[PDB]
Amino acid sequence: SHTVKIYDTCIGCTQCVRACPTDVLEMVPWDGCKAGQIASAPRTEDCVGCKRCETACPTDFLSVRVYLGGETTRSLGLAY
Amino acid sequence: MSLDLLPSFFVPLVGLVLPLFSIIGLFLYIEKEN
Amino acid sequence: AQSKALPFLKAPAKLDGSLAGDFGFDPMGISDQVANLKYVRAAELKHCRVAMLGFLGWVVQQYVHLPGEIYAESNPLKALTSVPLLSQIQIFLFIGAIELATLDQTYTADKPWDLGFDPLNFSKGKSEQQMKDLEVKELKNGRVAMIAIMGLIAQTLYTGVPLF
Amino acid sequence: GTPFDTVSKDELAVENKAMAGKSVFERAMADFNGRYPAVAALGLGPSAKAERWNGRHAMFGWIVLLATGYAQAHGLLPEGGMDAKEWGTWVIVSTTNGEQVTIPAARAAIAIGHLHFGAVGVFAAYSKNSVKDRLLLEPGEKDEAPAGLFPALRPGLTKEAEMLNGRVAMLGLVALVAVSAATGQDILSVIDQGLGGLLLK
Amino acid sequence: MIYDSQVYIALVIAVVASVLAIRLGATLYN
Amino acid sequence: VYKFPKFSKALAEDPSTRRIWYGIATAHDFESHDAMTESKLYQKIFASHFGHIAIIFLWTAGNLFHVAWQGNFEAWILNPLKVRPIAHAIWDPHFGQAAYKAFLKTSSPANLALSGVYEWWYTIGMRTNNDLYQGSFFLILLSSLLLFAGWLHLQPSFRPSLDWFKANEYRLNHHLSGLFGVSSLAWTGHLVHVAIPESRGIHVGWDNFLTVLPHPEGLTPFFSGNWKAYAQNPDTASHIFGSGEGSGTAILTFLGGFHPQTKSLWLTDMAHHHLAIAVLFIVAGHMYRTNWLIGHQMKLILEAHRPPGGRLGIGHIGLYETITNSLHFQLGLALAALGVATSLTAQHMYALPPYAFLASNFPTQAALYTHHQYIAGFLMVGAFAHGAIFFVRDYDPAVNTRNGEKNVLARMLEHKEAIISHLSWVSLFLGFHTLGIYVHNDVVVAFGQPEKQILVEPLFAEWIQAASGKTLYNFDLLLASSNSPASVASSQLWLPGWLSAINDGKNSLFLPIGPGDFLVHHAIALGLHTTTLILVKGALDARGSKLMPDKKDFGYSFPCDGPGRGGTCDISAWDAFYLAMFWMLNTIGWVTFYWHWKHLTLWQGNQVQFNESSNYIMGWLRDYLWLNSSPLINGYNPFGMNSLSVWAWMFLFGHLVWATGFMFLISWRGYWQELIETIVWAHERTPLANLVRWKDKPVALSIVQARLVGLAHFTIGYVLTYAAFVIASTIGKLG
Amino acid sequence: ESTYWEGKAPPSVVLGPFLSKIPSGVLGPASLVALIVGSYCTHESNIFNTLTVDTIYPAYVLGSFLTPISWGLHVAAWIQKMNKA
Ligand code: CLA
Ligand code: CLA
Ligand code: CLA
Ligand code: CLA
Ligand code: CLA
Ligand SMILES: CC(/C=C/C=C(C)/C=C/[C@@]12O[C@]1(C)C[C@@H](O)CC2(C)C)=C\C=C\C=C(C)\C=C\C=C(C)\C=C\[C@@]12O[C@]1(C)C[C@@H](O)CC2(C)C
Ligand SMILES: CC(/C=C/C=C(C)/C=C/[C@@]12O[C@]1(C)C[C@@H](O)CC2(C)C)=C\C=C\C=C(C)\C=C\C=C(C)\C=C\[C@@]12O[C@]1(C)C[C@@H](O)CC2(C)C
Ligand SMILES: CC(/C=C/C=C(C)/C=C/[C@@]12O[C@]1(C)C[C@@H](O)CC2(C)C)=C\C=C\C=C(C)\C=C\C=C(C)\C=C\[C@@]12O[C@]1(C)C[C@@H](O)CC2(C)C
Ligand SMILES: CC1=C(/C=C/C(C)=C/C=C/C(C)=C/C=C/C=C(C)/C=C/C=C(C)/C=C/C2=C(C)CCCC2(C)C)C(C)(C)CCC1
Ligand code: SF4
Repeated sequence: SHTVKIYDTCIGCTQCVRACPTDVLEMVPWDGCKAGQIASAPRTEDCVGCKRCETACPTDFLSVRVYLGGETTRSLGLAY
Repeated sequence: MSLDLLPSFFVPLVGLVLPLFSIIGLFLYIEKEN
Repeated sequence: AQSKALPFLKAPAKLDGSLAGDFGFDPMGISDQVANLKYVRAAELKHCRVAMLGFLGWVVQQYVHLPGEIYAESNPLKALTSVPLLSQIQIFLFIGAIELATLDQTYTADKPWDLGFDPLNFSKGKSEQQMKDLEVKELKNGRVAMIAIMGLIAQTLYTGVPLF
Repeated sequence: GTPFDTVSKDELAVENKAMAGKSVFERAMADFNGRYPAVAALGLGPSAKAERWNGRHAMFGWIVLLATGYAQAHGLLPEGGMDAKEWGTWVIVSTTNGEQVTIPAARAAIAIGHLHFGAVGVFAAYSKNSVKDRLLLEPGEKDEAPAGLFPALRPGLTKEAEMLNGRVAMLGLVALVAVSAATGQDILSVIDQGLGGLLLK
Repeated sequence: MIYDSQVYIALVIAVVASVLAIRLGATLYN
Repeated sequence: VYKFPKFSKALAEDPSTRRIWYGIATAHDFESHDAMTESKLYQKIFASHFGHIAIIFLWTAGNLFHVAWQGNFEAWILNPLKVRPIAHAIWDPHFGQAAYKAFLKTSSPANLALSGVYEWWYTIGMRTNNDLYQGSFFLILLSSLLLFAGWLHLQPSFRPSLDWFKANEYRLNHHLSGLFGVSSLAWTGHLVHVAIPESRGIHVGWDNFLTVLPHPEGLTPFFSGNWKAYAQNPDTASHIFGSGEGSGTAILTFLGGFHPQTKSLWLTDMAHHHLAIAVLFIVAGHMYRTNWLIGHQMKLILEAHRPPGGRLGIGHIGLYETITNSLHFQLGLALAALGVATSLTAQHMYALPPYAFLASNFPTQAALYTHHQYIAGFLMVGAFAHGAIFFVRDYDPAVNTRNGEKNVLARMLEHKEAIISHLSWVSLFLGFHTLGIYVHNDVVVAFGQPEKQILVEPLFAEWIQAASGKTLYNFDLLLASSNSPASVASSQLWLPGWLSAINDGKNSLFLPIGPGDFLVHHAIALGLHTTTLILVKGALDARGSKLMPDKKDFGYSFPCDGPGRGGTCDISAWDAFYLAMFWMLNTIGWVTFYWHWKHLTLWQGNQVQFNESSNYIMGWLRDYLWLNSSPLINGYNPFGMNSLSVWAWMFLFGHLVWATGFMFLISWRGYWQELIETIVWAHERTPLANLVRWKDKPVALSIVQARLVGLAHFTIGYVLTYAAFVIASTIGKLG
Repeated sequence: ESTYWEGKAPPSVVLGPFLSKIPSGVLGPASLVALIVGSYCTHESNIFNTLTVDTIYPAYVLGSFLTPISWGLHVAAWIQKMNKA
């Protein structure tokens, strides 16, 4: 399964979570930004690696980073 | 058996039999489990 | 200082005490690279035994020959080519048969030179000091033979006189 | 060289006390089985199954060599060479000066007979569930126990009798090849000499 | 022209070099 | 599906066919294997080196055996200029009678030998098919030795440690002195003892070598210091090679130039060369410090080399630990040196042929030059790729930095933009203007007015030729003058031989050059600069850029970084190697095209055809490719076939593999995954085939794998088609 | 140790424990003498008299080797002079 990391440059704009096609990211409470929220990656087993999450990231060099790793039938997007 | 019969003895042997046994072994090995 | 053979040098670290025949003779420090002295002692003893047998065969072939004609060559180096390849390949196969089991044995054992060869039981009942003395005798004689067999080969290749 | 160790102390050989005693045959078998599993488990290599099968084949082949000598002596074994126009250029052996020396027809016929026997063997190999004695060892099956230096003296149609005769036939083939190579005559010539003359007569 | 003995023993020596190759191959592990 | 990539558990858990593909392509990347240490890495590399040397020796032994068994070496000895060497016999069941007849040579169909091994072995003193058999036997014995050593050094008590592997001074002392100097000394011994008398008709074999004196005086002059005695009475100008007629007694001489009969370097010249090289390398092998308190510690040498004014930063202080701890830095250095060395071999073995009767073997000359130049390009690209790998995975900025200031290597990443920008400027400059002049010549000649061509005389290169003694350009410079100090100095040592060879129209020594040579050399410079630009850009930008400032965290080879932020195709350092392989192939193609056309015109005699038509592109296309491709394509026609039929088949095969590479390069993934899904559905939903199901899920090749496969097809097709063309064209044009 | 340097001249340890103890007043004149001798030997073996097989003269050859050496001797002389030696 791929690896997804969140960095404290998160501004809690939720654009990553609402762009994930496989429900990998979610918004959790935080105290490091104005919005009081930070993205989390608790379901990386469903991560497919499409990187839509970081295409919607407005922070300078990203706050969500997807590191491709071992492959799985879920991560390979295999309907068969 | 003359020396000129060695090509006809070896070329089929190598170029057909060795592929067959090598394919058998490689397929068996790469299709193994744990 | 600690070398008996070269009373002025200090021997290397691995040359001490046990492994009879240890006279501190390793000026080049070859023992510093080998992990232990087991394999090098096995090789030295194999060379010693082969050289003893070679010197004995050299002299005997100089004086005594088998009844057949193919063994009538007096020069050992000329007999190396005069003797039929069948005899030499049989000798080589016998040596290789002895050598493969000992090949498994040598690289792992604590005493690779101890092949268990004692048909006459010359070591049964001997004390530790007597056994060490026998080992020293064997090593001495083997080193002298090695020097001697190399000298015989050189003098036969350089003058054609196989002896004296 | 001197300021370091060429071989680390953690990588040192340990004497295998598990092979104490264990005459060279047992030691060699154990070393082969431990070093090469999945081919030892199949019965291949220095194994009693392989020895039995090779002994059977050696006896049958002593019979085949006698038959071949008889056929050569008695005017059988067709004459000439194969037809290159009929069987392609793969049967051509050499072209000395404008003539094509082909594979002898006798060699082709003997190869066809050996193909018959080898095909029978291949069928028996891929017929494991219907043959009395299989070629390879089943997973779980254990190799029959080595017979030793001298197998038991049990006359008749016994495992020991077949074992002894197979060993004898294989040794005879080894001796025949050694005599032919050392002296320089044909294999059938050596068999003829070793039968007095009653084969190629 | 080389003889049958010359080619035969070269083939036999080549076999020995083959057994040494698989021993190195198997020692470099599966 | 749980035990093929034993070295990688991540791959072994892949349920798709990608596991098998990646298992092959990651087998030799030992540093990335599971449960990996440095000691195991060096030990495995050591054993692999032993196996590799064994493979090389077995290959040489096979060549020797097949020349001895199925060749015509003995017949070629008696008539080297008319008898064509035979590589090995052919037994192919698919042959028709016509193919058998056409390939028939003496007793069996056989392949002509284009490796030049006949001339090489003849020069070093081989005259019998039993001498070759002895060499094959000895080489198989050496291969057995190396295999045994490789097995032995994986045993527990014989596995070397990291300190032994990283002992730089010991390895350098031994490599230099022992390997180079002592191997040169032994080669001089063989050259003299065997080769020198064998060229003079005296047989020196493994029987009469302890009793046949290489020199009549016999080691007396060497110890006495009268070393001139070994140079007295050299081979005359009427010496027949391999025979005692007109021979001499000297063993070490300066003669220069070529043998008047074989048109190759004097054997006594090469023996003296190897003796001098042996002495020099044995001397140079005592430089570095070992257990006897004298020598050099290269760490101190590197650290002490900082310019005092300060322009290289802190110097080379951190380079010792950088190189020692990285196997990719050393591999890149070795590959670059080997590439330069084999380029040197290619450039010198045609200008200065070292083997008897090799100058008149035109197909083997072309094959050797092309082979060595292609190997050179491969080695250079590999050196740069491993430099990039070192940057990605072995480079440590902390080691190469002392108190903020950066060492000589770390400073290469500071002006990396300057380096890349200037490489780009040079590449654009050369490309723009070389193409401009070529197209100007194309248009001007096409319009029927060739006098308006822009033809620049290569005066700088012709100046060098005159400096070495060529009196063809009327420069009267250094050796073209008999009064210059350069000429008076060697007027008694090697000028008469050298001048007689350089000033000869039948040699390839310093071929006469014109405007076509100028333009093609500028094309070669453009190719070199562009390949260097791609490789250097990939190496320096390997650790990151503006588009990917964390590229080092993704490794040397990864597909991309995604679809956003613009795009991100071919952004990895591996992709820079992949792109530079095309430019290396193009540059080597230009070099080999130039060499082959120049030598085809020289051998055929119509050197005016090259000098006139080489200045414009259509000249190349019409007079090299279209003209010399006629014999090759008519290797088989609807009327018959020739022994060149195999070369035409290889020509078409290379074209096919090239275009399959085009498949794998133009069409990317994603288009092949959906098609594979359709095929999977078809197999799953069809009777009589549902009984058979795959164990690994069939998936499309990965992006990096697809790039590799397309590059492999491109390169294999390129090499095969050009080898077929050059060989068949030379054979069919020059008889 | 610590052959690394950043001042005006390197420490005398870079000359080895044989040249580190030579006074600069010895190395300097020795370097000049070696350079002159090597240049003369080179100009006597060649240039002034053309080389020949019969005329090699190990003195001129060995001599000529003092020219490359001279370079090192005067470099060491400067290093010693700047290090108050
Ligand atoms: C080194 C490689 C190699 C070798 C030696 C051969 C050899 C051969 N090929 Mg072949 N081939 C190869 C690679 C090779 N191929 C590859 C890679 C391809 C794909 C590009 C092809 C594609 C190809 C085609 C398309 C055809 C051949 C054919 C042939 C046969 C030549 C025609 C002839 O006169 O025989 C005549 C053949 C016979 C009289 C009978 C031969 C039948 C087999 C080969 C005999 C094997 C005996 C075997 C030991 C039996 C085992 C026991 C069994 C009874 C249980 C010959 C056996 C032709 C052929 O014969 O087709 C069968 C043919 O049509 N080949
Ligand atoms: C690497 C060297 C090399 C190469 C490329 C070849 C190539 C060839 N040999 Mg050959 N050969 C070699 C060495 C080599 N030989 C040596 C050293 C010997 C002496 C034993 C022979 C003896 C020999 C004979 C007797 C015959 C050939 C034949 C042939 C041709 C058909 C292939 C064949 O039947 O092989 C058979 C080869 C052998 C039985 C000998 C083994 C070859 C070497 C020792 C193994 C090299 C392995 C290599 C390094 C890597 C292996 C990769 C592997 C793991 C996949 C082919 C041109 C045949 C021929 O001429 O047909 C026209 C033929 O009849 N060879
Ligand atoms: C005298 C002792 C000696 C000798 C002969 C060797 C020899 C060798 N060692 Mg070695 N080694 C030694 C001592 C020695 N070593 C010591 C003491 C150590 C420990 C410090 C090592 C540690 C060591 C390692 C760790 C490895 C080796 C390896 C090798 C092999 C290199 C591969 C090869 O075949 O190259 C053959 C090369 C030649 C015959 C010569 C090449 C000729 C060049 C290319 C031409 C250059 C000419 C010119 C300069 C070109 C430029 C033109 C000019 C104008 C600039 C080679 C057999 C490697 C190997 O393969 O292991 C099996 C390896 O991995 N050695
Ligand atoms: C002695 C030289 C040498 C050595 C020791 C290495 C060693 C290494 N290289 Mg390297 N390399 C070299 C030369 C060398 N290379 C050269 C010359 C180039 C330029 C072409 C490269 C380019 C290169 C790249 C781009 C990469 C490496 C990598 C690696 C590492 C892993 C290798 C691997 O996985 O193999 C895998 C082996 C294969 C995939 C087999 C490929 C076989 C090719 C396709 C040829 C086979 C086709 C054949 C010709 C068939 C003929 C067709 C017929 C019809 C005629 C390893 C440390 C990789 C790495 O990760 O390094 C850390 C990596 O990414 N190297
Ligand atoms: C010469 C180069 C070349 C070749 C051979 C092909 C071949 C093919 N392309 Mg194409 N393609 C090419 C260049 C080429 N392409 C380029 C440059 C592009 C870039 C735009 C594409 C883009 C492209 C797309 C987008 C598609 C194809 C498709 C296809 C396939 C059509 C089905 C077919 O005929 O399969 C049969 C195979 C052949 C005709 C190839 C030769 C096979 C020989 C003649 C017969 C078998 C030989 C035998 C098995 C050999 C065995 C021996 C061996 C093991 C040693 C076929 C594999 C389509 C596809 O997926 O297939 C439906 C498809 O959708 N291609
Ligand atoms: C053979 C030998 C010893 C052999 C002993 C054997 C086999 C013992 C075997 C056993 O004990 C075991 C192992 C185990 C027991 O349970 C069983 C037996 C079987 C009992 C020693 C030779 C030892 C041989 C020696 C020391 C030889 C020295 C030779 C010299 C000095 C020669 C010099 C010259 O040859 C030159 C150099 C040049 C010539 O021209 C001039 C001269 C002078 C002739
Ligand atoms: C001699 C022999 C093996 C000898 C092995 C020895 C000494 C091993 C010694 C070691 O193990 C020890 C002791 C200890 C180990 O640590 C070390 C070593 C040294 C390794 C095998 C012969 C083996 C001989 C064999 C297997 C013969 C097989 C013959 C067959 C199958 C018959 C075939 C035919 O019938 C056909 C097929 C058709 C007919 O036309 C033709 C014919 C030929 C008649
Ligand atoms: C067993 C054998 C053949 C057995 C054949 C059988 C079973 C055939 C069975 C059949 O069903 C078939 C298959 C097919 C049916 O249609 C026919 C029958 C008949 C029904 C041959 C052995 C053949 C055995 C031979 C040839 C042995 C040769 C031995 C030699 C030379 C020994 C030499 C030495 O003994 C000395 C001299 C001195 C010692 O110190 C050293 C050595 C070397 C050991
Ligand atoms: C990336 C990288 C890398 C790589 C690199 C490379 C690959 C490089 C290349 C390089 C090269 C490839 C170089 C070349 C060089 C050359 C030279 C430098 C030459 C010189 C020459 C000379 C100097 C000569 C002279 C002369 C003349 C001219 C005349 C005659 C005589 C004389 C000799 C005088 C590495 C790994 C390292 C590291 C990391 C980074
Ligand atoms: S890849 Fe990016 S987008 Fe696709 S799931 Fe994993 S996180 Fe959400």
